[PDB]
Amino acid sequence: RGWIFGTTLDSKTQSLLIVNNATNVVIKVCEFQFCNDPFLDVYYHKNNKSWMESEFRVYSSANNCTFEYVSQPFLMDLEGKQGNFKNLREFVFKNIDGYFKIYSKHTPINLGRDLPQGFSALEPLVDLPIGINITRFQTLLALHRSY
Amino acid sequence: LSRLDPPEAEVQIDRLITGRLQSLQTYVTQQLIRAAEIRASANLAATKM
Amino acid sequence: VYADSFVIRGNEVSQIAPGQTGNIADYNYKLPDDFTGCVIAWNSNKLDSKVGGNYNYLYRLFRKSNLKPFERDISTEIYQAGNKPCNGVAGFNCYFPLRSYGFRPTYGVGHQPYRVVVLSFELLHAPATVCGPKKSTNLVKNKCVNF
Amino acid sequence: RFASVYAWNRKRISNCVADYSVLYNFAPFFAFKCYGVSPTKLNDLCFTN
Ligand SMILES: *[C@@H]1O[C@H](CO)[C@@H](O[C@@H]2O[C@H](CO)[C@@H](O)[C@H](O)[C@H]2NC(C)=O)[C@H](O)[C@H]1NC(C)=O
Ligand SMILES: *[C@@H]1O[C@H](CO)[C@@H](O)[C@H](O)[C@H]1NC(C)=O
Ligand SMILES: *[C@@H]1O[C@H](CO)[C@@H](O)[C@H](O)[C@H]1NC(C)=O
Repeated sequence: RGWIFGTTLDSKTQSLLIVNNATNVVIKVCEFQFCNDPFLDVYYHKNNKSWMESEFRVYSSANNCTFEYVSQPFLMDLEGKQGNFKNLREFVFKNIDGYFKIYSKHTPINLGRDLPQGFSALEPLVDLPIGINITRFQTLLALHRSY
Repeated sequence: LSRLDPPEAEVQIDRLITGRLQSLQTYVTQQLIRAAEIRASANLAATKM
Repeated sequence: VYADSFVIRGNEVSQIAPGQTGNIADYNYKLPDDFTGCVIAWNSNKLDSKVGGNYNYLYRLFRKSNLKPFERDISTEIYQAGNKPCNGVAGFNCYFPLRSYGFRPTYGVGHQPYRVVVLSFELLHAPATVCGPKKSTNLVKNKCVNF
Repeated sequence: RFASVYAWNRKRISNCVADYSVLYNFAPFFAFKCYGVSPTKLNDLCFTN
Protein backbone atom coordinates (compact mmCIF):
# COMPACT_ATOMS: atom_id res chain seq x y z
CA ARG A 1 0.00 0.00 0.00
CA GLY A 2 1.85 3.03 -1.33
CA TRP A 3 4.75 5.00 0.10
CA ILE A 4 5.17 7.94 2.48
CA PHE A 5 7.83 10.63 2.06
CA GLY A 6 9.09 13.45 4.25
CA THR A 7 12.07 15.03 6.00
CA THR A 8 10.94 14.42 9.60
CA LEU A 9 7.57 12.58 9.41
CA ASP A 10 6.20 14.79 12.19
CA SER A 11 3.90 17.78 12.66
CA LYS A 12 6.76 20.28 12.24
CA THR A 13 7.32 19.39 8.56
CA GLN A 14 5.25 18.62 5.48
CA SER A 15 5.00 15.05 4.19
CA LEU A 16 3.51 13.06 1.33
CA LEU A 17 0.89 10.33 1.66
CA ILE A 18 0.95 8.45 -1.65
CA VAL A 19 -1.78 5.85 -1.11
CA ASN A 20 -3.01 3.29 -3.65
CA ASN A 21 -6.04 1.00 -3.61
CA ALA A 22 -7.95 -1.15 -6.07
CA THR A 23 -9.43 1.56 -8.31
CA ASN A 24 -7.94 4.87 -7.14
CA VAL A 25 -4.83 6.72 -5.98
CA VAL A 26 -4.67 9.63 -3.54
CA ILE A 27 -1.63 11.92 -3.59
CA LYS A 28 -1.78 14.80 -1.10
CA VAL A 29 1.10 16.50 0.71
CA CYS A 30 0.05 17.76 4.14
CA GLU A 31 1.66 18.68 7.45
CA PHE A 32 0.75 15.23 8.75
CA GLN A 33 1.09 15.39 12.53
CA PHE A 34 1.42 11.71 13.46
CA CYS A 35 1.76 8.40 11.62
CA ASN A 36 1.45 5.78 14.35
CA ASP A 37 1.11 2.41 12.57
CA PRO A 38 -1.02 0.44 10.11
CA PHE A 39 -3.97 -1.27 11.76
CA LEU A 40 -3.26 -4.83 12.88
CA ASP A 41 -5.76 -7.59 13.61
CA VAL A 42 -3.08 -9.16 15.88
CA TYR A 43 -4.29 -12.46 14.41
CA TYR A 44 -1.80 -12.16 11.51
CA HIS A 45 -3.05 -15.41 10.00
CA LYS A 46 -4.90 -16.09 6.76
CA ASN A 47 -4.68 -19.86 6.13
CA ASN A 48 -8.30 -20.15 7.36
CA LYS A 49 -9.89 -16.79 6.48
CA SER A 50 -9.14 -14.77 3.33
CA TRP A 51 -11.06 -11.61 4.30
CA MET A 52 -8.99 -8.50 5.06
CA GLU A 53 -9.61 -4.84 4.22
CA SER A 54 -10.61 -1.44 5.65
CA GLU A 55 -7.66 -0.40 7.78
CA PHE A 56 -7.50 3.35 6.96
CA ARG A 57 -6.61 6.11 9.46
CA VAL A 58 -2.87 5.90 8.83
CA TYR A 59 -2.33 9.56 9.77
CA SER A 60 -3.69 11.61 12.67
CA SER A 61 -4.25 15.19 11.47
CA ALA A 62 -3.70 17.58 8.57
CA ASN A 63 -4.09 21.20 9.67
CA ASN A 64 -3.00 23.30 6.67
CA CYS A 65 -2.79 21.14 3.55
CA THR A 66 -3.10 21.49 -0.23
CA PHE A 67 -2.15 19.69 -3.46
CA GLU A 68 -4.83 17.03 -3.96
CA TYR A 69 -4.14 14.83 -7.01
CA VAL A 70 -6.67 11.98 -6.92
CA SER A 71 -6.23 10.01 -10.15
CA GLN A 72 -6.06 6.53 -11.65
CA PRO A 73 -4.32 3.87 -9.50
CA PHE A 74 -0.63 3.31 -10.12
CA LEU A 75 -0.22 -0.44 -10.62
CA MET A 76 -2.52 -2.92 -12.38
CA ASP A 77 -2.24 -6.49 -11.09
CA LEU A 78 -2.21 -8.85 -14.07
CA GLU A 79 -3.77 -12.26 -13.49
CA GLY A 80 -1.36 -14.89 -12.22
CA LYS A 81 -2.24 -18.33 -13.54
CA GLN A 82 -0.81 -21.87 -13.54
CA GLY A 83 1.78 -20.85 -10.94
CA ASN A 84 5.41 -19.85 -11.56
CA PHE A 85 4.05 -16.72 -13.29
CA LYS A 86 4.35 -13.38 -11.50
CA ASN A 87 4.91 -9.77 -12.54
CA LEU A 88 7.92 -7.89 -11.15
CA ARG A 89 6.84 -4.32 -10.47
CA GLU A 90 9.41 -1.59 -11.06
CA PHE A 91 9.55 1.94 -9.66
CA VAL A 92 11.93 4.88 -9.38
CA PHE A 93 11.47 8.30 -7.79
CA LYS A 94 13.51 11.46 -8.36
CA ASN A 95 13.41 14.90 -6.74
CA ILE A 96 15.14 17.78 -8.55
CA ASP A 97 14.30 21.53 -8.55
CA GLY A 98 10.92 20.91 -6.95
CA TYR A 99 9.75 18.28 -9.46
CA PHE A 100 8.71 14.74 -8.52
CA LYS A 101 8.87 12.00 -11.17
CA ILE A 102 7.66 8.39 -11.00
CA TYR A 103 8.60 5.83 -13.66
CA SER A 104 7.15 2.33 -13.67
CA LYS A 105 6.24 -0.73 -15.72
CA HIS A 106 5.08 -4.31 -15.20
CA THR A 107 7.78 -6.74 -16.35
CA PRO A 108 6.42 -10.32 -16.56
CA ILE A 109 8.17 -13.69 -16.12
CA ASN A 110 9.49 -14.30 -12.59
CA LEU A 111 9.49 -18.09 -12.74
CA GLY A 112 12.53 -19.22 -10.75
CA ARG A 113 14.87 -16.23 -10.49
CA ASP A 114 14.18 -13.69 -7.75
CA LEU A 115 15.76 -10.86 -9.79
CA PRO A 116 15.62 -11.99 -13.43
CA GLN A 117 18.37 -11.07 -15.87
CA GLY A 118 17.82 -9.71 -19.37
CA PHE A 119 16.92 -6.09 -20.05
CA SER A 120 13.93 -3.78 -19.62
CA ALA A 121 13.35 -0.03 -19.81
CA LEU A 122 10.87 1.91 -17.69
CA GLU A 123 8.29 4.35 -19.07
CA PRO A 124 7.27 7.72 -17.57
CA LEU A 125 3.95 7.82 -15.74
CA VAL A 126 3.42 11.14 -13.95
CA ASP A 127 5.16 14.37 -12.91
CA LEU A 128 4.43 16.19 -9.65
CA PRO A 129 5.22 19.93 -9.37
CA ILE A 130 4.69 20.29 -5.60
CA GLY A 131 8.29 20.98 -4.63
CA ILE A 132 9.72 20.67 -1.09
CA ASN A 133 12.69 18.59 0.08
CA ILE A 134 12.49 14.88 0.92
CA THR A 135 15.22 13.05 2.86
CA ARG A 136 13.38 10.05 4.37
CA PHE A 137 11.58 7.10 2.78
CA GLN A 138 9.07 4.75 4.42
CA THR A 139 6.62 2.03 3.40
CA LEU A 140 3.00 1.49 4.44
CA LEU A 141 2.85 -2.29 4.12
CA ALA A 142 -0.46 -3.53 5.55
CA LEU A 143 0.30 -6.49 7.82
CA HIS A 144 -3.37 -7.13 8.63
CA ARG A 145 -3.07 -10.41 6.70
CA SER A 146 0.18 -11.81 5.30
CA TYR A 147 1.62 -15.14 4.20
CA LEU B 1 34.68 33.51 -11.45
CA SER B 2 35.45 35.36 -8.21
CA ARG B 3 34.72 38.89 -9.42
CA LEU B 4 31.50 38.28 -11.40
CA ASP B 5 28.16 36.53 -11.01
CA PRO B 6 27.26 33.46 -13.13
CA PRO B 7 25.00 35.39 -15.57
CA GLU B 8 27.99 37.49 -16.70
CA ALA B 9 30.74 34.94 -16.05
CA GLU B 10 29.00 32.65 -18.55
CA VAL B 11 29.29 35.45 -21.12
CA GLN B 12 32.88 36.46 -20.36
CA ILE B 13 34.55 33.02 -20.28
CA ASP B 14 33.41 32.20 -23.82
CA ARG B 15 35.89 34.54 -25.53
CA LEU B 16 38.84 32.81 -23.87
CA ILE B 17 37.51 29.40 -24.94
CA THR B 18 37.17 30.53 -28.56
CA GLY B 19 40.64 32.10 -28.57
CA ARG B 20 42.32 29.02 -27.12
CA LEU B 21 40.46 26.74 -29.53
CA GLN B 22 41.70 28.86 -32.44
CA SER B 23 45.26 28.86 -31.08
CA LEU B 24 45.23 25.06 -30.83
CA GLN B 25 43.64 24.56 -34.26
CA THR B 26 46.43 26.63 -35.80
CA TYR B 27 49.04 24.42 -34.11
CA VAL B 28 47.51 21.17 -35.36
CA THR B 29 47.12 22.64 -38.87
CA GLN B 30 50.82 23.55 -39.01
CA GLN B 31 51.80 20.15 -37.59
CA LEU B 32 49.92 18.37 -40.39
CA ILE B 33 51.92 20.12 -43.12
CA ARG B 34 55.21 19.62 -41.28
CA ALA B 35 54.46 15.90 -40.93
CA ALA B 36 53.62 15.66 -44.64
CA GLU B 37 56.95 17.23 -45.61
CA ILE B 38 58.84 14.95 -43.21
CA ARG B 39 57.09 11.91 -44.69
CA ALA B 40 58.05 12.97 -48.22
CA SER B 41 61.67 13.31 -47.11
CA ALA B 42 61.51 9.88 -45.45
CA ASN B 43 60.18 8.30 -48.65
CA LEU B 44 63.03 9.90 -50.60
CA ALA B 45 65.55 8.57 -48.06
CA ALA B 46 64.09 5.06 -48.23
CA THR B 47 64.29 5.05 -52.03
CA LYS B 48 67.86 6.36 -51.90
CA MET B 49 68.93 3.61 -49.50
CA VAL C 1 1.86 27.90 -16.25
CA TYR C 2 2.57 28.47 -12.55
CA ALA C 3 1.95 31.85 -10.90
CA ASP C 4 3.17 32.28 -7.31
CA SER C 5 3.08 35.73 -5.73
CA PHE C 6 4.48 37.27 -2.55
CA VAL C 7 5.17 40.68 -1.01
CA ILE C 8 8.76 41.86 -0.54
CA ARG C 9 10.44 45.15 0.27
CA GLY C 10 11.33 47.24 -2.77
CA ASN C 11 15.02 47.02 -1.86
CA GLU C 12 15.17 43.28 -2.60
CA VAL C 13 13.42 43.15 -5.99
CA SER C 14 16.76 42.70 -7.78
CA GLN C 15 17.45 39.51 -5.79
CA ILE C 16 14.59 37.66 -7.55
CA ALA C 17 16.75 36.68 -10.50
CA PRO C 18 18.71 33.63 -11.73
CA GLY C 19 21.98 33.36 -9.83
CA GLN C 20 21.33 36.12 -7.29
CA THR C 21 22.10 35.40 -3.63
CA GLY C 22 21.44 37.31 -0.44
CA ASN C 23 19.04 37.45 2.48
CA ILE C 24 16.00 36.54 0.35
CA ALA C 25 17.38 34.33 -2.45
CA ASP C 26 19.17 31.99 -0.01
CA TYR C 27 16.58 31.38 2.74
CA ASN C 28 13.15 32.35 1.33
CA TYR C 29 12.78 31.96 -2.46
CA LYS C 30 15.49 30.77 -4.86
CA LEU C 31 15.29 30.53 -8.66
CA PRO C 32 17.11 28.02 -10.89
CA ASP C 33 19.96 29.11 -13.14
CA ASP C 34 18.14 27.84 -16.26
CA PHE C 35 14.92 29.70 -15.41
CA THR C 36 12.28 30.22 -18.09
CA GLY C 37 9.28 32.47 -17.71
CA CYS C 38 9.72 35.81 -16.02
CA VAL C 39 8.74 38.20 -13.26
CA ILE C 40 6.36 41.13 -12.81
CA ALA C 41 6.72 43.71 -10.03
CA TRP C 42 4.67 46.81 -9.20
CA ASN C 43 4.66 49.18 -6.24
CA SER C 44 1.80 48.62 -3.78
CA ASN C 45 2.37 51.23 -1.07
CA LYS C 46 -1.23 52.40 -1.53
CA LEU C 47 -2.76 49.49 0.40
CA ASP C 48 0.04 47.63 2.24
CA SER C 49 1.28 50.12 4.87
CA LYS C 50 -0.31 51.91 7.83
CA VAL C 51 0.74 55.09 9.59
CA GLY C 52 1.70 53.03 12.65
CA GLY C 53 3.41 50.41 10.46
CA ASN C 54 2.27 47.13 8.94
CA TYR C 55 3.50 44.14 10.97
CA ASN C 56 1.56 41.39 9.15
CA TYR C 57 4.40 40.51 6.73
CA LEU C 58 7.26 38.22 7.77
CA TYR C 59 10.50 36.88 6.31
CA ARG C 60 12.95 34.20 7.42
CA LEU C 61 16.36 35.38 8.61
CA PHE C 62 18.38 32.44 9.98
CA ARG C 63 18.62 28.96 8.46
CA LYS C 64 21.06 26.07 8.77
CA SER C 65 21.87 26.06 5.05
CA ASN C 66 20.73 27.54 1.76
CA LEU C 67 17.66 25.91 0.22
CA LYS C 68 17.49 24.29 -3.20
CA PRO C 69 15.65 26.15 -5.98
CA PHE C 70 11.84 26.06 -5.83
CA GLU C 71 11.54 24.99 -2.19
CA ARG C 72 9.33 25.99 0.73
CA ASP C 73 10.01 26.02 4.48
CA ILE C 74 7.24 27.07 6.89
CA SER C 75 8.73 25.31 9.92
CA THR C 76 9.33 27.23 13.15
CA GLU C 77 12.07 26.51 15.71
CA ILE C 78 14.83 28.26 17.68
CA TYR C 79 18.16 28.87 15.95
CA GLN C 80 21.32 27.50 17.59
CA ALA C 81 23.56 30.58 17.69
CA GLY C 82 25.88 29.34 20.43
CA ASN C 83 27.56 26.37 22.06
CA LYS C 84 24.81 26.02 24.67
CA PRO C 85 21.85 24.09 23.22
CA CYS C 86 18.57 26.01 22.99
CA ASN C 87 15.70 24.00 24.46
CA GLY C 88 13.15 26.53 23.25
CA VAL C 89 11.61 30.01 23.54
CA ALA C 90 14.00 33.00 23.48
CA GLY C 91 17.41 33.23 25.12
CA PHE C 92 20.94 34.50 24.66
CA ASN C 93 22.43 33.10 21.44
CA CYS C 94 19.01 31.59 20.65
CA TYR C 95 17.20 33.65 18.02
CA PHE C 96 13.68 33.42 16.63
CA PRO C 97 14.11 33.13 12.84
CA LEU C 98 11.05 35.04 11.60
CA ARG C 99 11.17 38.84 11.71
CA SER C 100 8.52 41.40 10.80
CA TYR C 101 8.71 44.17 8.22
CA GLY C 102 7.80 47.74 9.20
CA PHE C 103 6.26 49.29 6.09
CA ARG C 104 5.10 52.88 6.59
CA PRO C 105 4.07 55.52 4.01
CA THR C 106 6.71 57.92 5.36
CA TYR C 107 9.56 55.79 4.01
CA GLY C 108 10.96 56.72 0.62
CA VAL C 109 11.43 54.57 -2.45
CA GLY C 110 13.39 51.45 -1.55
CA HIS C 111 11.66 50.81 1.78
CA GLN C 112 8.00 50.83 0.73
CA PRO C 113 6.50 47.36 0.19
CA TYR C 114 6.52 45.99 -3.35
CA ARG C 115 4.09 43.46 -4.80
CA VAL C 116 5.77 40.90 -7.05
CA VAL C 117 4.37 37.93 -8.99
CA VAL C 118 6.50 35.55 -11.08
CA LEU C 119 5.29 33.40 -13.98
CA SER C 120 6.93 30.11 -14.97
CA PHE C 121 6.47 28.33 -18.30
CA GLU C 122 7.98 25.15 -19.74
CA LEU C 123 8.69 24.16 -23.35
CA LEU C 124 8.98 20.37 -23.51
CA HIS C 125 7.73 17.81 -26.01
CA ALA C 126 4.48 17.15 -24.14
CA PRO C 127 0.81 17.56 -25.09
CA ALA C 128 0.21 21.31 -25.05
CA THR C 129 -2.64 22.65 -22.94
CA VAL C 130 -2.69 26.48 -22.96
CA CYS C 131 -1.76 29.11 -25.56
CA GLY C 132 -2.95 32.16 -27.41
CA PRO C 133 -5.69 33.10 -29.87
CA LYS C 134 -4.84 31.20 -33.06
CA LYS C 135 -7.41 29.68 -35.41
CA SER C 136 -6.78 26.19 -36.77
CA THR C 137 -7.10 25.52 -40.50
CA ASN C 138 -7.47 22.48 -42.73
CA LEU C 139 -4.66 19.95 -43.12
CA VAL C 140 -2.75 19.58 -46.40
CA LYS C 141 -0.94 16.36 -47.32
CA ASN C 142 1.59 15.54 -50.05
CA LYS C 143 2.06 19.24 -50.87
CA CYS C 144 4.70 21.83 -50.02
CA VAL C 145 3.25 23.93 -47.20
CA ASN C 146 4.36 26.10 -44.26
CA PHE C 147 3.22 24.13 -41.23
CA ARG D 1 26.48 67.92 5.44
CA PHE D 2 27.40 66.83 1.92
CA ALA D 3 29.72 68.94 -0.22
CA SER D 4 28.69 70.62 -3.45
CA VAL D 5 29.25 68.91 -6.79
CA TYR D 6 32.10 71.19 -7.90
CA ALA D 7 34.01 70.70 -4.60
CA TRP D 8 33.38 67.07 -3.71
CA ASN D 9 35.28 65.81 -0.67
CA ARG D 10 37.37 62.64 -0.61
CA LYS D 11 37.44 60.17 2.29
CA ARG D 12 39.97 57.35 2.65
CA ILE D 13 38.82 54.04 4.14
CA SER D 14 41.47 51.50 5.11
CA ASN D 15 42.51 49.03 7.82
CA CYS D 16 39.10 47.64 8.75
CA VAL D 17 36.76 44.72 8.05
CA ALA D 18 34.27 45.69 5.35
CA ASP D 19 30.68 44.49 5.06
CA TYR D 20 28.86 45.65 1.93
CA SER D 21 25.62 43.80 2.77
CA VAL D 22 24.67 46.32 5.49
CA LEU D 23 24.59 49.45 3.30
CA TYR D 24 20.97 48.67 2.37
CA ASN D 25 19.73 49.95 5.75
CA PHE D 26 21.63 53.26 5.99
CA ALA D 27 20.14 54.92 2.90
CA PRO D 28 16.81 54.50 1.04
CA PHE D 29 18.41 53.79 -2.33
CA PHE D 30 17.14 51.34 -4.94
CA ALA D 31 19.62 50.53 -7.71
CA PHE D 32 23.15 50.01 -6.32
CA LYS D 33 24.46 50.19 -9.89
CA CYS D 34 28.01 48.85 -9.95
CA TYR D 35 30.29 48.50 -12.95
CA GLY D 36 33.57 46.66 -12.39
CA VAL D 37 32.38 43.90 -10.05
CA SER D 38 28.98 42.36 -9.36
CA PRO D 39 27.38 43.81 -6.19
CA THR D 40 26.64 40.30 -4.89
CA LYS D 41 30.32 39.37 -4.46
CA LEU D 42 31.49 42.58 -2.77
CA ASN D 43 32.13 40.90 0.60
CA ASP D 44 34.40 38.15 -0.77
CA LEU D 45 37.30 39.89 -2.52
CA CYS D 46 40.08 41.63 -0.61
CA PHE D 47 41.27 45.12 -1.55
CA THR D 48 44.10 47.49 -0.64
CA ASN D 49 42.11 50.66 0.12
C1 LIG E 1 23.03 55.46 10.64
O1 LIG E 1 21.63 55.60 10.47
C2 LIG E 1 20.94 54.35 10.42
C3 LIG E 1 19.48 54.67 10.18
O2 LIG E 1 18.71 54.53 11.37
C4 LIG E 1 21.17 53.53 11.69
O3 LIG E 1 20.62 52.23 11.47
C5 LIG E 1 20.16 51.60 12.68
O4 LIG E 1 21.24 50.93 13.33
C6 LIG E 1 20.87 50.29 14.56
C7 LIG E 1 22.14 49.75 15.17
O5 LIG E 1 22.61 50.58 16.22
C8 LIG E 1 19.83 49.21 14.27
O6 LIG E 1 19.43 48.60 15.49
C9 LIG E 1 18.63 49.82 13.57
O7 LIG E 1 17.71 48.80 13.20
C10 LIG E 1 19.06 50.60 12.33
N1 LIG E 1 17.92 51.26 11.72
C11 LIG E 1 17.87 51.59 10.42
C12 LIG E 1 16.61 52.27 9.97
O8 LIG E 1 18.79 51.36 9.65
C13 LIG E 1 22.66 53.42 12.01
O9 LIG E 1 22.86 52.85 13.30
C14 LIG E 1 23.31 54.79 11.97
N2 LIG E 1 24.74 54.68 12.22
C15 LIG E 1 25.44 55.64 12.85
C16 LIG E 1 26.90 55.37 13.04
O10 LIG E 1 24.92 56.67 13.25
C1 LIG F 1 -10.44 3.11 -3.76
O1 LIG F 1 -10.48 4.36 -3.05
C2 LIG F 1 -11.41 5.31 -3.60
C3 LIG F 1 -11.26 6.58 -2.79
O2 LIG F 1 -12.51 7.01 -2.27
C4 LIG F 1 -12.82 4.74 -3.57
O3 LIG F 1 -13.71 5.67 -4.18
C5 LIG F 1 -12.87 3.41 -4.30
O4 LIG F 1 -14.16 2.84 -4.18
C6 LIG F 1 -11.82 2.45 -3.74
N1 LIG F 1 -11.82 1.20 -4.47
C7 LIG F 1 -12.70 0.21 -4.23
C8 LIG F 1 -12.56 -1.01 -5.09
O5 LIG F 1 -13.56 0.31 -3.36
C1 LIG G 1 -1.78 26.03 9.32
O1 LIG G 1 -2.33 25.56 10.57
C2 LIG G 1 -1.34 25.12 11.52
C3 LIG G 1 -2.09 24.61 12.72
O2 LIG G 1 -2.97 25.60 13.24
C4 LIG G 1 -0.39 26.27 11.85
O3 LIG G 1 0.63 25.79 12.73
C5 LIG G 1 0.24 26.82 10.58
O4 LIG G 1 1.03 27.96 10.88
C6 LIG G 1 -0.85 27.21 9.58
N1 LIG G 1 -0.26 27.69 8.34
C7 LIG G 1 -0.26 28.97 7.97
C8 LIG G 1 -0.93 29.93 8.92
O5 LIG G 1 0.25 29.35 6.92
